[PDB]
Amino acid sequence: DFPLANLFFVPSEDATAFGRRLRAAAQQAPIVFDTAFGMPILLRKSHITTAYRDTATFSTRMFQAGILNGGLAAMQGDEHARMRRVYNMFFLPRAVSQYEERFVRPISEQVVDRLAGKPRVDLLEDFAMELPRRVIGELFGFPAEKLHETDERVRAMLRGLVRMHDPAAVAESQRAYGETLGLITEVVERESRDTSDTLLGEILRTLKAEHMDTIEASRQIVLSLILGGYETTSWLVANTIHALLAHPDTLARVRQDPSLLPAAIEEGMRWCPSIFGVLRMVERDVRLDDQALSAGTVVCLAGIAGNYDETAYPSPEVYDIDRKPLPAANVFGGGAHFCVGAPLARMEARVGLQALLARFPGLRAVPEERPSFMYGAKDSVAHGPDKLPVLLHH
Ligand code: HEM
Ligand SMILES: CC(=O)[C@H]1CC[C@H]2[C@@H]3CCC4=CC(=O)CC[C@]4(C)[C@H]3CC[C@]12C
Repeated sequence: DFPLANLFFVPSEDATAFGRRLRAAAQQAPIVFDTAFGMPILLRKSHITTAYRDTATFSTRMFQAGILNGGLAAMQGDEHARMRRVYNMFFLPRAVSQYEERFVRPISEQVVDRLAGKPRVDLLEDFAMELPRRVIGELFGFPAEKLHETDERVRAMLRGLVRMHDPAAVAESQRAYGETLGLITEVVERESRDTSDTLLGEILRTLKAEHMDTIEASRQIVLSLILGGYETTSWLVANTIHALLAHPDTLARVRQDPSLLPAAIEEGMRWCPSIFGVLRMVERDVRLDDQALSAGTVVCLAGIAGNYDETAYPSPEVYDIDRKPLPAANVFGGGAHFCVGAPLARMEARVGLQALLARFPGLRAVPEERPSFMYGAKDSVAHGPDKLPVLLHH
């Protein structure tokens, strides 16, 4: 029914190639069948907006088939709303700013410290991944190093959530989750005791108060903070750094005026998104204009296909932090499932980049070796760089 295409697993040293490829496809067809994901990809903005809104027709029930079953993302309707309110409490604005003061800022300074005394580093492994890892460590009360040991299992878990029709990816996802459950069980057990003094402890306490603290619910809260809070957040920071490093005049301006960091992050999400969109399951035969989707089909909403719509964002290939209005983020999903941790991720990007920019006025990309970009970078489910080598000193 749909044209076939390979939208995602395509390397380039041009960070805009991904955004431009999706926009190009959207001009050819509203829906394409991706040969690597093995599912229809919705590219048309009105179709995506409809899909996000009509949750009875476009559900997240595909997540009942894999490792997210039992967690928030797999829930629908009232069960979802009820668990969502619980999660919501911990990402309210005041809670976020409490995290910023009490640990994101000190951790950021510590991470930057470890970069001192070296002439060159890779800001991907040594910053973008380090900072979110240590934040989750703080929320768990467990050493960041412990999470670092899970990197490969974490990425294996995520790959199967996207390519959920691929038996090898799904099996490795399930197996990786099994190989991480000892860890997850240890963390849950510790912070579920009355002696817990961690944010995770407070969350488990809240689930307990609502009589929702089943083994699976508690494990899924930890799983989401790892998959989202650590791995997925890393790529947002990485892409924001690449955008600044690639545009040294904008980087200098941001260093001179760190109040611009929110605009740098948002434009970065338009210009170099780390995620394409979301998955939904079609619950009933539906037609979207001339396109028909059959009940039971799993689809991807590629909300980022509009990031490079020139009629919406002129000169879309230009990383312009001064755009008015600032682009609406498409990397957090939509509808009732819109990412609940996004406020934490956005704050970490700002607070970490501030600490970095202030400490190294000489910060610049190593002008030799260029980052290579693709969806699937480093075996992730992100579009991001393979490395971000910089020079820190003049
Ligand atoms: C740059 C960082 C992040 C990005 C781009 C991101 C992206 C996403 C996306 C695309 C979804 C699917 C939404 C949908 O189906 O509409 C999602 C959901 C979710 N994420 Fe985030 N994530 C990030 C960080 C985080 C963090 C830090 C946490 C935990 C603190 C988190 C926890 C969750 C949860 C629990 C869901 C399920 C929400 C629901 O179904 O209602 N994520 N995220
Ligand atoms: C529910 C949950 O833990 C969240 C936190 C991290 C999220 C994911 C983050 C990565 C992401 C990229 C996509 O394109 C599909 C949705 C996914 C695969 C998200 C699904 C749900 C996740 C796994």
